Amino acid sequence: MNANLYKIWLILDPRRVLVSIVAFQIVLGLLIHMIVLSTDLNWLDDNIPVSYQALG
Amino acid sequence: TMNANLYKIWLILDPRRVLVSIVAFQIVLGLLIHMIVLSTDLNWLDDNIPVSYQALG
Amino acid sequence: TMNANLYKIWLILDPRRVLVSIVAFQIVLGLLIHMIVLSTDLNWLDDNIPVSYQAL
Amino acid sequence: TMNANLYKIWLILDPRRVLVSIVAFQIVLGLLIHMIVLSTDLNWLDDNIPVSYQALGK
Amino acid sequence: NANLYKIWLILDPRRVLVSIVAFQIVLGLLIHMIVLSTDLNWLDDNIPVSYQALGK
Amino acid sequence: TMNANLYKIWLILDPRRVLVSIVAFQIVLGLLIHMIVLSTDLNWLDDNIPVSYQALG
Amino acid sequence: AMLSFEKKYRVRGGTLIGGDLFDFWVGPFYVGFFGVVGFCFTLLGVLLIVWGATIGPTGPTSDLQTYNLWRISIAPPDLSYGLRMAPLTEGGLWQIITICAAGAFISWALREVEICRKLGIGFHVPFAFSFAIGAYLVLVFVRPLLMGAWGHGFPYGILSHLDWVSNVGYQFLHFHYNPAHMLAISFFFTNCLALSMHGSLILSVTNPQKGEPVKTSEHENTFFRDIVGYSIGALAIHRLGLFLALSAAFWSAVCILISGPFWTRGWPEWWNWWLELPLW
Amino acid sequence: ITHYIDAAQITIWAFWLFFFGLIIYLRREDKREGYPLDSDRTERSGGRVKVVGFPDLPDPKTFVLPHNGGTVVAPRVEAPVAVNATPFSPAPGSPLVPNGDPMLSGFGPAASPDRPKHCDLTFEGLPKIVPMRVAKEFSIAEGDPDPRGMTVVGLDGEVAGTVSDVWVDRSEPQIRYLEVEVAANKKKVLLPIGFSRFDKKARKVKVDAIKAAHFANVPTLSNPDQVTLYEEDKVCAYYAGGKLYATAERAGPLL
Amino acid sequence: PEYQNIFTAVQVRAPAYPGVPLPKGNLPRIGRPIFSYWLGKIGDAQIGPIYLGLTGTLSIFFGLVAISIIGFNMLASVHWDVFQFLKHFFWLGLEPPPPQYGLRIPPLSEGGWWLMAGLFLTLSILLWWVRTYKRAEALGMSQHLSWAFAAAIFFYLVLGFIRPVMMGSWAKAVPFGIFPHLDWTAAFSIRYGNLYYNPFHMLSIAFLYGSALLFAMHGATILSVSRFGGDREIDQITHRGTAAERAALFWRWTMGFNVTMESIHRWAWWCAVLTVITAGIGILLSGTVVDNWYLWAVKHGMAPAYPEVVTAVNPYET
Amino acid sequence: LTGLTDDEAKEFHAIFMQSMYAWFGLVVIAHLLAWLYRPWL
Amino acid sequence: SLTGLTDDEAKEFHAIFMQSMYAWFGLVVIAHLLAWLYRPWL
Amino acid sequence: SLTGLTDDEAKEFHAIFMQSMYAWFGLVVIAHLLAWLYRPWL
Amino acid sequence: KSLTGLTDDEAKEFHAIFMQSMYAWFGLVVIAHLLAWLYRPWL
Amino acid sequence: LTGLTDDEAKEFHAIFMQSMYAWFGLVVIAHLLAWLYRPWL
Ligand code: BCL
Ligand code: BCL
Ligand code: BCL
Ligand code: BCL
Ligand SMILES: CC[C@H]1c2cc3[nH]c4c(c3C)C(=O)[C@H](C(=O)OC)c4c3nc(cc4[nH]c(cc(n2)[C@@H]1C)c(C(C)=O)c4C)[C@@H](C)[C@@H]3CCC(=O)OC/C=C(/C)CCC[C@H](C)CCC[C@H](C)CCCC(C)C
Ligand SMILES: CC[C@H]1c2cc3[nH]c4c(c3C)C(=O)[C@H](C(=O)OC)c4c3nc(cc4[nH]c(cc(n2)[C@@H]1C)c(C(C)=O)c4C)[C@@H](C)[C@@H]3CCC(=O)OC/C=C(\C)CCC[C@H](C)CCC[C@H](C)CCCC(C)C
Ligand SMILES: CCCCCCCCCCCCCCCC(=O)OC[C@H](COP(=O)(O)OCCN)OC(=O)CCCCCCCCCCCCCCC
Ligand SMILES: COC(C)(C)C/C=C/C(C)=C/C=C/C(C)=C/C=C/C(C)=C/C=C\C=C(C)\C=C\C=C(C)\C=C\C=C(C)\C=C\CC(C)(C)OC
Ligand SMILES: [Ca+2]
Ligand SMILES: [Ca+2]
Ligand SMILES: [Ca+2]
Ligand SMILES: [Ca+2]
Repeated sequence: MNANLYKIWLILDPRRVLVSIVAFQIVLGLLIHMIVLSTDLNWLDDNIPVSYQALG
Repeated sequence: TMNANLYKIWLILDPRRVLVSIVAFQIVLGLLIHMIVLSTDLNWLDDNIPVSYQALG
Repeated sequence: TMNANLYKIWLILDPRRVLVSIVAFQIVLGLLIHMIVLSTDLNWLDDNIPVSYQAL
Repeated sequence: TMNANLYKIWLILDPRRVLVSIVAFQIVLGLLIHMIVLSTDLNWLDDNIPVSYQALGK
Repeated sequence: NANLYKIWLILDPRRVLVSIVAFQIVLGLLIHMIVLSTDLNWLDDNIPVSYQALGK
Repeated sequence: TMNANLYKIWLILDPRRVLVSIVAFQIVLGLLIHMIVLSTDLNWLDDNIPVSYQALG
Repeated sequence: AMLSFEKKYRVRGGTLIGGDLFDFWVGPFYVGFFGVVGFCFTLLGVLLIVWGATIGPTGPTSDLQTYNLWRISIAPPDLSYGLRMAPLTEGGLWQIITICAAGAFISWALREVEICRKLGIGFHVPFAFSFAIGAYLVLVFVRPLLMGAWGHGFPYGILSHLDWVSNVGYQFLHFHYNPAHMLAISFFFTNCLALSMHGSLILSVTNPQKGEPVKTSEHENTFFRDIVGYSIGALAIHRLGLFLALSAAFWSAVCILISGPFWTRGWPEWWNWWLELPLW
Repeated sequence: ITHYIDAAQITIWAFWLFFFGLIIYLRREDKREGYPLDSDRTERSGGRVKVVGFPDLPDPKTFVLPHNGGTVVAPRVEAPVAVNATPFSPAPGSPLVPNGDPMLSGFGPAASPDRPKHCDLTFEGLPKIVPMRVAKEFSIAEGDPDPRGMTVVGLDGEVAGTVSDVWVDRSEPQIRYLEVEVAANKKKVLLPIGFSRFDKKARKVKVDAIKAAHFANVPTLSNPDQVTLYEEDKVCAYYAGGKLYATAERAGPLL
Repeated sequence: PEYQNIFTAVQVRAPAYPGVPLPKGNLPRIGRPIFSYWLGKIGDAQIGPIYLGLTGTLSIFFGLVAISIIGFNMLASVHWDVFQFLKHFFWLGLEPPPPQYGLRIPPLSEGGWWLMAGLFLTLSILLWWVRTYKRAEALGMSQHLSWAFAAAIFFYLVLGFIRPVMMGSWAKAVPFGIFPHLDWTAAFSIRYGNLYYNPFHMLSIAFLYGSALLFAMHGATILSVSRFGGDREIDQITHRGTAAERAALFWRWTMGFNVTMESIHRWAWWCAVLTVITAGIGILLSGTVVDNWYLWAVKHGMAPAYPEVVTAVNPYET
Repeated sequence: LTGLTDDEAKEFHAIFMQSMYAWFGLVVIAHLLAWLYRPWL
Repeated sequence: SLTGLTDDEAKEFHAIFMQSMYAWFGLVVIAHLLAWLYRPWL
Repeated sequence: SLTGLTDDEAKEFHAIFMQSMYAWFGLVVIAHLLAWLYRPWL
Repeated sequence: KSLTGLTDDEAKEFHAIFMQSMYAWFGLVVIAHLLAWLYRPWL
Repeated sequence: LTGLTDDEAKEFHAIFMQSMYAWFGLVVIAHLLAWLYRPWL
């Protein structure tokens, strides 16, 4: 890495970047959880360890 | 072959807008390529490799 | 056959707007061409080459 | 046989707007003609020439 | 007519030129489109040969 | 039998606006009439006269 | 009672009909000749609606009579009566209520004109209200006349008139393809967008963030230039909103007026003129 | 299992509860100007009974004005102002009739409140509405006639004067008033664009609101290079009085 | 006769306004403003400048991808034939995935493009929401626009995402196309037993009609008092003038009550917003809770009854 | 009226007519080729 | 000079424009020769 | 500077920013290690 | 002087870098298409 | 022109190029792992 990468905060407002990173990451997390629930990896409706509707 | 005065591009194009446009373009491209590949035979989530987890239950 | 005063075009057309327009056009054209090729027999993603990766 | 004073057209029409218009027009026309040709028997992409690359895998 | 040249005292030469260019390009596109919609179509007529048949 | 002072019509109506209106109306009319005729029995393009050129292929 | 600034505007005159005879207020309401005339039409029409609910479609003793607010329905006559007056119990009641409604609406608009004359303001509001009246009259007068029977009007019932709309629409198979209807809807949607934008902008500059002073005309213009690169202007947004709302009513009236009188086939098939142009 | 109550029915009832709450909120906001009402019930009660209806008035909000212009509160206690008119009849709900010459009465469509005696300002803090003499960066849009020098006619077609300048909005560029040098008294008075029709080929401004001789009494500006809110209302209201007052026929009725 | 203040008869010009200065962290605006004479006849003649930071750049990129994927698929559906694309344009569409794929990412050849356009259009819209939010923040303005925009986004999300997910199938979402999305609208009412009998459909109509009613009333009211400067609503709100007094009295004398110059904009805000709130709720309840709106209305006693003048034997009974 | 002087209108007309005639010539040639290749009447 | 160019500038621009246009048209002719050889269409 | 921070203020922010981002990524790695152990996906 | 504001020398310098960068770009395009032709010839 | 001095443009370029090349190196590693796991040509 470059020794003067810290100078990025002389041209990009630190508070704006921080807020934009947090919101980007929260939406990214919702998106990926949604993607994975749409696949074979779904962990909510896999009936593992057991089916709880099938117990009643 | 590159150019020794290539650095002068930042006398032409604004460095802030260039950075912002690269970040934006690469986010969209990254999402687009993952979705395109997930829509094909290369899909790694619904391929039942290493196993099918919907079949275990 | 080319012309010796062709550099004078930058006395006519703004270098900044020309550079920006070039990269915007080339990126869009490249997206378009990959889309066309993917929609035809030349598709390299769903062609099951070298193998099909979807297991039963 | 064109006129000798035809260069005087650049006293009337803006060379900048003309060059930009020609470039814009030519690109769109190029995209249009390629699509028109692809829509016909002349199609060179889905003609399976030299070979069908999907047949290889199916 | 001998005094026809005076029309350029009435109608802007620049706008007439641009309008002529714009109209002729649109007309040219229109007529090709119209002719291609009919029996005279020279692109999809399998002449000299059908290239899709060649690939079969 | 035109009138001798009919030229005074241009003291009333703008010669420029009439000219540009005439050209515009006539072009629209010519496009419209060609389309009307092509939409009838008189159609001269899709009548296979002198020959059907699709029938050659 | 009066608004605390109102008394200095309560001037004599400006009537179209009536002069001093009916030139007075009743509480907040200005009355005048068209207030009296409109009141009679209104009270009669409403009471005939309640009477129609009281006897129902087949008499007050039948199982079809109902005071359920959703189910009350006063219906127009059979198409066989043409342009004649039906018997009261066979659709004539609907016809009298229709005449009352038109008179109530038109009297309301002329009362509005007299109020504008008192206040020395422009006549935009009664002019605009005339577009809604015009659409109502296309529905119960112009379109029925062109087809030959008052029975083409819609019934006066909260849910029963939705059944009328449905069955008139599907007479044309797929009414969504009516071209004037598409245009009118575009105006209704664009009007709603424009209204939410306008309401939002005025409230956001007069109620700014805490610690901020009231904002300026320069803020209003800057704000939408920042979002869409254009600001129409504080006068022009009211021009635009009026244009969109009146256009929505106007193209509504056109779209039902052509449905029957000027077109009888399915609405998708109208678009075959386009498909059949000798260009493609 | 079957139940009459269902979620669609539950939700629609929940909406009605919200909606009626919303209406009451809105009606309170609606009462931030003009309330409590001027009634004859408050007169006879010696002021004891304030007429406000339902819902009651909200607690006052504050508007903080830019450039240290002060604070406006709403609702607010506003002082009664005498009405320059006499009731046509003593019965309640009767209209009043302006005293004196109606044009000059400050009553009816000639009426207006007393707005503040300072100018509306640009964001940068300059007087917003000013003549082109002052805002020299303004011009007439190419394609449109310059109103300066046009002749102004009243409702009866008589010459009231000439346009001596154009008053523009520096915040949102547009003409707000024409300045008219009145033939009768050589005063320069504002004419709102809202009361002005252009006859472009004749280079005439037509004013339907008043007669040519009525221009002599258009209210005057304290400072020739700016206009206060107070003066704006006095000017516009004077023209509007003409809509009802400027001729006898304008009183009505038609029949 | 009188000036109606519909068209500006005489325009004036001044150097273009670059805009209210923004706080540190905002990027400089872009574009050289131009003037349109014909826009200046109905409103402001200035076009530009515009703000474009990271939020809007990302929004526009996602949105162009989404739009291009739609148009590409429309043209592919007429085999690249541009002339037939123009002929059939209103009929062409980008189709939701087949029901067999459920909510799984479907193949590129049969629904993957719809799913990508919906994803990328949705992100484009959500980022546009953030843009409207940030642009108000930088000017020191309150967030009324973004709240109303969120209400419209709610409805959009219900149509294409929330309801399809609740119902287990992207095939139940909306196609991208002119006439195809009208087919979808009519078919949805057919499938769910007549949307006229959905009470939130009724409310949404009341508020859509009410929005046109209120803008006709308010638009006309303000132009009728523009002769008194009533279009300048900020200073009529802080400093009530004869414009605001005459506007309120016109309505009080007409219909018995009135609002204020500020609070008419609150009535307008809520009317427009409730149009799309009730629309979202109405669709949200269709298929998930109520399967046939007409029978729901029969059950709750709302459907009118008519004398029987036509009737049909059920051949499934016979 | 346009701003052109009389002499200027002469020079523009000479070139305009010469150029328009050149364009019309190509159209005739293209049409001749089209008729030889695919006669349409 | 409506466009602002002098008479010599309009002469200089024309020369470079006409030369570039012909070179572009040259490329187009070569392209259509290859297409005719690969896939004749008439 | 463009943002207003001095040079040492950019240095201090960068050190706290990089440390926090690495700690965040460390959590992401732990979560993905747990997920791979529970439900390996390749 | 000029329409863009570049001097004559500035336009020469920009042209030199622009032509070199563009030719480097076209060279990559050629290599990409040579690879593509060897992997999947399409004519 | 952008407002940067010639020396500022030099410094930004050096950091820009070093950062972009590092990003490209991550992209390369990612595609090497993907090709070993699931070669697609
Ligand atoms: C079979 C298909 C493969 C696969 C093959 C590939 C290939 C090949 C690549 C990715 C790339 C990525 N993949 Mg993948 N990927 C798979 C499955 C996943 C899954 C999942 C749920 O299954 C997810 C969430 C990801 C996520 C990722 C992202 C980390 C990354 C896209 C970043 C981006 O767009 O930045 C856009 C933002 C910018 C460019 C801003 C630039 C500024 C700086 C330089 C970047 C800082 C941000 C941060 C440090 C980036 C983190 C990357 C590092 C690994 C830390 N992949 C599988 C198993 N994936 C790409 C990548 O690794 O990039 C290096 C890449 O080349
Ligand atoms: C069977 C049908 C043929 C085919 C028949 C033709 C014919 C015939 C022509 C083209 C032309 C083009 N074709 Mg093709 N083409 C085919 C398949 C392709 C495919 C593909 C994915 O299959 C691609 C992407 C291309 C792409 C191209 C472009 C390079 C070019 C039009 C550019 C333009 O509009 O400039 C418009 C822009 C301007 C005028 C601005 C100024 C130009 C600038 C300065 C230069 C830009 C680069 C230049 C075009 C480089 C050309 C190099 C080679 C000759 C390609 N063709 C096949 C195999 N193609 C045209 C061409 O070659 O033009 C020379 C042309 O005449
Ligand atoms: C299957 C059924 C059909 C269909 C069949 C038709 C038919 C049939 C008609 C419409 C009409 C309309 N349809 Mg359609 N329509 C369909 C689906 C749609 C959809 C949609 C999202 O799918 C929308 C947005 C629309 C939109 C529209 C509007 C363009 C128009 C209604 C507005 C109007 O007339 O205003 C005008 C406003 C009025 C007429 C109201 C008049 C008000 C009067 C003057 C005052 C009343 C005062 C009142 C009594 C006061 C009471 C006082 C209180 C008690 C105190 N339709 C489908 C596909 N549509 C109608 C139309 O255009 O009518 C002209 C019409 O007839
Ligand atoms: C029978 C079916 C025929 C056919 C019969 C015709 C006929 C007949 C004509 C054309 C004409 C044209 N055809 Mg065709 N055409 C065919 C197939 C094609 C195909 C194709 C993909 O199949 C293409 C892309 C073209 C393209 C063209 C253009 C070169 C030209 C329209 C130019 C214009 O509108 O200028 C309008 C713009 C201006 C006037 C602006 C001013 C001048 C500009 C700046 C310079 C333009 C240079 C010009 C195009 C040079 C070409 C002249 C040649 C003699 C052709 N044709 C076939 C095989 N075609 C026309 C033509 O040749 O014009 C001379 C014409 O008369
Ligand atoms: C109260 C409910 C109503 C409503 C409210 C509402 N809508 C809203 C808002 C609000 C409050 C906004 O703030 C937001 C807005 O910004 O409006 C101005 C929006 C909006 N409502 C919109 C449309 C819309 N709203 C609708 C409806 C409604 N909106 C309701 C009826 C409708 C209907 C009825 O169907 C539509 C079609 C948009 C105008 C805007 C949201 C815009 C958005 O999200 O944009 C991102 C999406 C994209 C596709 C971006 C694409 C980019 C463009 C293609 C421009 C390309 C630029 C490029 C650089 C060009 C380069 C080319 C070169 C050659 C030069
Ligand atoms: C033209 C654009 C829009 C518009 C504008 C508009 N409407 C207006 C105005 C304007 C400018 C007024 O100034 C005026 C008003 O005063 O509003 C407060 C009016 C108005 N628009 C109103 C209603 C309304 N407007 C609607 C629509 C629209 N109005 C448009 C979309 C609708 C719809 C869309 O359905 C209705 C329900 C009223 C609030 C008001 C007119 C009030 C009036 O005329 O009062 C006199 C009449 C009564 C008090 C009741 C009369 C009763 C009848 C005598 C008997 C009933 C017969 C009726 C036919 C039965 C209908 C039964 C079923 C259909 C349920
Ligand atoms: C189906 C169930 C019901 C559905 C209803 C959904 C409604 C929500 C959906 C719309 C979202 C709107 C978001 C923005 C909100 C907003 O913006 O409000 C804030 C603004 C105020 O901001 P300002 O301008 O003063 O200052 C800006 C400076 N910050 O306006 C309002 O105070 C409106 C007042 C709220 C409405 C009151 C409703 C009360 C109902 C009571 C019912 C009691 C019944 C009791 C029975 C037991
Ligand atoms: C060839 O064309 C070019 C390239 C030249 C450009 C031209 C483009 C053109 C002409 C485009 C034309 C477009 C038209 C006419 C569009 C019409 C569209 C209409 C009317 C749309 C109407 C409604 C659509 C709706 C409401 C769709 C909503 C879809 C949603 C909300 C989907 C959301 C999906 C999500 C969030 C997916 C997430 C994916 C997950 C995470 C689940 O992955 C597992
Ligand atoms: Ca896997
Ligand atoms: Ca492959
Ligand atoms: Ca091939
Ligand atoms: Ca052929």
